[PDB]
Amino acid sequence: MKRTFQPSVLKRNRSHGFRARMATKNGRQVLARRRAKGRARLTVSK
Amino acid sequence: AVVKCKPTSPGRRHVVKVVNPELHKGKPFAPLLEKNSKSGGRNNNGRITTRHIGGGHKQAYRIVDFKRNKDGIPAVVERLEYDPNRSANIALVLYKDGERRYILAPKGLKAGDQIQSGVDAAIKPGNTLPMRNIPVGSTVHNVEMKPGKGGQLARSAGTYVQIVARDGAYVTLRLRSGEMRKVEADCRATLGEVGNAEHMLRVLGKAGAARWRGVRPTVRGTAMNPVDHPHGGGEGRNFGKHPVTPWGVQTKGKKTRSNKRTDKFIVRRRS
RNA sequence: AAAAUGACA
RNA sequence: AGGACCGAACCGACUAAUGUUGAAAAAUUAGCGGAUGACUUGUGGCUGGGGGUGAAAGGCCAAUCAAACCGGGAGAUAGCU
RNA sequence: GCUCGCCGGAAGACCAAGGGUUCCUGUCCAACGUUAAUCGGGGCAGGGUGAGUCGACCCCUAAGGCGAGGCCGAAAGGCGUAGUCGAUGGGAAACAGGUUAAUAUUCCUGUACUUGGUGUUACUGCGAAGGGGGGACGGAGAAGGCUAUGUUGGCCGGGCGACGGUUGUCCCGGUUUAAGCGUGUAGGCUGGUUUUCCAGGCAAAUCCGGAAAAUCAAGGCUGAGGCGUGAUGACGAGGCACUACGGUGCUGAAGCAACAAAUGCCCUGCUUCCAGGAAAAGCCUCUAAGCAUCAGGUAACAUCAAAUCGUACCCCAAACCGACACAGGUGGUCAGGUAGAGAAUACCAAGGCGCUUGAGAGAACUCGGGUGAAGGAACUAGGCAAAAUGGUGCCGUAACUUCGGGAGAAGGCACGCUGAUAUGUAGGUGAGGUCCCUCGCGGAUGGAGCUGAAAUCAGUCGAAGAUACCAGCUGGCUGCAACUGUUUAUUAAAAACACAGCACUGUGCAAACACGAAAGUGGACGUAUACGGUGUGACGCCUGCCCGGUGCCGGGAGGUUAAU
RNA sequence: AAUUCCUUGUCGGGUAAGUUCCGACCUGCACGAAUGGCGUAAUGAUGGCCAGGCUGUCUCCACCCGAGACUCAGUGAAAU
RNA sequence: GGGAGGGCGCUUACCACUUUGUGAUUCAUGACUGGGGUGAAGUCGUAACAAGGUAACCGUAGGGGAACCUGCGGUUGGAU
RNA sequence: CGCGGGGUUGAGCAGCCUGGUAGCUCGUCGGGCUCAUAACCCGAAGAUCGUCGGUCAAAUCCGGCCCCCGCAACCA
Ligand SMILES: [Mg+2]
Ligand SMILES: [Mg+2]
Ligand SMILES: [Mg+2]
Ligand SMILES: [Mg+2]
Ligand SMILES: [Mg+2]
Ligand SMILES: [Mg+2]
Ligand SMILES: [Mg+2]
Ligand SMILES: [Mg+2]
Ligand SMILES: [Mg+2]
Ligand SMILES: [Mg+2]
Ligand SMILES: [Mg+2]
Ligand SMILES: [Mg+2]
Ligand SMILES: [Mg+2]
Ligand SMILES: [Mg+2]
Ligand SMILES: [Mg+2]
Ligand SMILES: [Mg+2]
Ligand SMILES: [Mg+2]
Ligand SMILES: [Mg+2]
Ligand SMILES: [Mg+2]
Ligand SMILES: [Mg+2]
Ligand SMILES: [Mg+2]
Ligand SMILES: [Mg+2]
Ligand SMILES: [Mg+2]
Ligand SMILES: [Mg+2]
Ligand SMILES: [Mg+2]
Ligand SMILES: [Mg+2]
Ligand SMILES: [Mg+2]
Ligand SMILES: [Mg+2]
Ligand SMILES: [Mg+2]
Ligand SMILES: [Mg+2]
Ligand SMILES: [Mg+2]
Ligand SMILES: [Mg+2]
Ligand SMILES: [Mg+2]
Ligand SMILES: [Mg+2]
Ligand SMILES: [Mg+2]
Ligand SMILES: [Mg+2]
Ligand SMILES: [Mg+2]
Ligand SMILES: [Mg+2]
Ligand SMILES: [Mg+2]
Ligand SMILES: [Mg+2]
Repeated sequence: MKRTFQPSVLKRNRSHGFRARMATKNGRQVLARRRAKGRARLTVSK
Repeated sequence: AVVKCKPTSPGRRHVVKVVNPELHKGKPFAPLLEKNSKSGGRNNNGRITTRHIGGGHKQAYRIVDFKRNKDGIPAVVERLEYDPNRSANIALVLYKDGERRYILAPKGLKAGDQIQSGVDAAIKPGNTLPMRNIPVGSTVHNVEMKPGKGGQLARSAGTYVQIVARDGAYVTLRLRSGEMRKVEADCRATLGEVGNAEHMLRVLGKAGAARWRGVRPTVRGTAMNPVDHPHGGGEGRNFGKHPVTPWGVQTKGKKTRSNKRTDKFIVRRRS
């Protein structure tokens, strides 16, 4: 059975990557919420 | 030539092909080809605006010369060719000076005929000259609307336009649709009538024949659910509604023209 | 203008 | 030549049995339909919620769809338990 | 360690995606392992990934994203030009053998190859954001020539049989060699060379393009495979001693021919068809401005540089996606023997495994299977399930029909082995000679050897010769749907949806329609033989009457009627 | 009749017996002409009925080979 | 001593009864149904024979309770 | 067995609509044209409003009785 999560590093960084957040104002308020919360690793970027 | 295929398979019974031996069966002239990318009916927003488009066969657009802005310079037809972008076959034209181009092929043009454009050209099929010089009552095609535009009337396969009257600086044209327009007399019009007249007499025969032309299936309204289409609903084929487009506008009779800017050039509406 | 029909012996 | 025939890979899911605190949050076994096409598959893109897409079932949109998920209005309101 | 059993188009070997030390040694069994464990993909400590040629990086682009100015928009912001990014595509080069516990086209041995800088020499007009060529492209099909590879014969080395024979038409093993360089074949493409002229390729042009004249019947391009060289080299069965008893150390014979043969190569070829089958750069060439000393261009010689990142390990699974060491899911490449049409199926080689609880007994009952007396659907909602047919060749085959079908209709007959025809035929392949040769990888003649169907006659064994796996049940009447297809992932695969066909209706191009407060885009780089909406659903014979109602269209007199 | 309530309408065929099936009648509660009428060769994991072959589906169960169930040693759940 | 040859028997080939599977042709029979014929003062009309009161007829198509009507082309075997 | 429309000279259909007023067509009867029948012309009769009951008065208002014609009898 084909499951929902089929990994792909390239597809992950183009969508939820750091430069994907910074490119849009909504995606820039996303980072500010994480920084205010104090999260260890900001977006996804291993 | 119309050829009806022998029924050797359930799905080839009703196939009627149109075959033309004169068409060149090699490859199109390379320096007159471009890249033609399909869309599937999507626009900037990525949403479908026109339905039933997608799939088919890859095609390559050929730069056809519609303006015909080469006065004098007699030219010879080299070969007839099949154009996937249009409904009428094209013709490769080699001008005397050595330049090659493409034109639409009138029904009376062979491989080796001679054409020439300009205001001094002879009155023969394939010549282009303004309707100021074209004699009244003639049958023409590739009619221009504005001087130098390129041509927008009678460009499909087998159509023609009749020059009815010449009122001063204007010319009245009877079109295929039945309308009678008025155009400026200074517009060009390639003389003759477009070829490939047997284009009607061709039945695709099977679903795949339509599918490999970029025509997706269409679904009737009465099968739809009431959310998806105004017809919708029903316990076993109930209609009880006035026929309408999916967006509520009434079809089957309702006129939908409103221009108020080109009405000055309409003499008698289609009927 | 309308003007149909009449067993056999 | 064939949206031609029989039949493997490949795709799909018509019948029966088992399994129903399963080996498996839809599978195994024995049979079954297509198998040069309107086929099938790898990689990368586009379409965003009263919206997308739909060979049209109200189907699919991350095990969730007659209106997704997350946070906020919000300790919404409950003549009812 | 010796037996046994399983897979063998996989349960073998190599990658990509993905994972991140799981790889290799030493050590430990508290926890993890559905049991114990001395073992592990577990804990601990140490070791291991070596590149001018493999990839990444890099040059160029597709879908597409971002987008200086710009257009539009209450604010955020939307679209888009110049450009710049974006592989799943195009662009230079390395192969054998050896070596580690773990790496190797990376280390060593041998032999090569590509693009740049600088220098010397010899000639020389070089010169671009621009022009031209080329890169550069579909589906089916058909043979022809080869190779991978296999079988057999020859040669070499070894053996003389645990029990009847086995010095022979006897048994076992080996018989390998690359990249590169040279020759250029089977084949496939185009006629070539010279002179003159010009409305084209925005400028220019010696290049493409176009028009003539003369000349010669030839040239040029592409091209698998084969043959030399690399290679008096490496490899090689085995023989020789220590055995750290794991292997290491030493030497090394033959190393050919015939036949069969691909889905692989010539093939980006040829034939044919309609649904008419990417872009740019590298590369070749042409000139502009500019320089005619230069600078730069071509050829040979010498030297230098080729940086940085990945390189272990699993990759159809115990290491990836499924909460698990889960009967599930995952793209590409390789394809041995026998029987077989075959990648099906049966047994095997290389290679890998026996699936992480076992030992007993042989009750009911459940699951998976084998056989059955007589009857043969009597069971039941229903022949559900089981049973049955099943291959090649030949004879033969109805009603109906759109003349294609129905049809594998139905129903039958032959099928092993031996010998002869023929000490193996028909056919295929083709060696010695033999002649000619534009003299070469040449053209006939030539039939040694190798290979090998199919059919008849006679005989023979069995109860049974398509013997095992594999492998149609068949007819008759009828409704719906013309047909091939699609649908409720996860209780409905159908009579439902679609479909080619028909009709109504709108749409004259800045088209109707649709997405958007707008700019703008799809429609379409299409133009009424076109496009959108609606209903019906092949084909045949057809489609009657009603405009009173509700809608649509046309009319413009008269009544009623808004803002101002 | 995919439409017919009365209805298992009536007649005929097939069966020893046929509410289903095929043919006909017309008394169409409440068929009908592109929300198409009537036919139709081929096709169908489509609905209904019939016949040949075949058999554990059945009269009516009997025997046998494996995996569990049962005993021993180890580890060791769940609903309520 | 036996030999040659024959016979009994076994086997092969040809073939008649017989059993299958498909058709072809012909004779009876069949719910219902098309047309034809005869028959009694039946019902509806009056198509034709006179210019039969719209001249008749021929081929074809459409329509209608029935004779028939109309369209299209053709004939005189039509009266004044 | 709940709710409805209707019963009118021989047949079909109005008049019940806010209570006094019974009409149309066909048909029947007697005369008339014709040899005669149809067709046509001229004239007449024909019902007390299904029945049984309840305001000056009832086909009309009301109730029961009789008949016919319709609709609905549903969710499990
Ligand atoms: Mg539906
Ligand atoms: Mg609606
Ligand atoms: Mg209905
Ligand atoms: Mg097929
Ligand atoms: Mg098949
Ligand atoms: Mg879901
Ligand atoms: Mg809502
Ligand atoms: Mg509130
Ligand atoms: Mg609350
Ligand atoms: Mg085996
Ligand atoms: Mg670890
Ligand atoms: Mg343990
Ligand atoms: Mg470890
Ligand atoms: Mg943009
Ligand atoms: Mg800007
Ligand atoms: Mg780039
Ligand atoms: Mg790539
Ligand atoms: Mg390794
Ligand atoms: Mg490795
Ligand atoms: Mg799970
Ligand atoms: Mg396990
Ligand atoms: Mg697994
Ligand atoms: Mg197999
Ligand atoms: Mg047992
Ligand atoms: Mg059995
Ligand atoms: Mg036995
Ligand atoms: Mg039995
Ligand atoms: Mg028996
Ligand atoms: Mg019974
Ligand atoms: Mg029974
Ligand atoms: Mg079976
Ligand atoms: Mg179907
Ligand atoms: Mg199908
Ligand atoms: Mg299903
Ligand atoms: Mg339909
Ligand atoms: Mg109609
Ligand atoms: Mg239909
Ligand atoms: Mg508990
Ligand atoms: Mg008469
Ligand atoms: Mg007459």
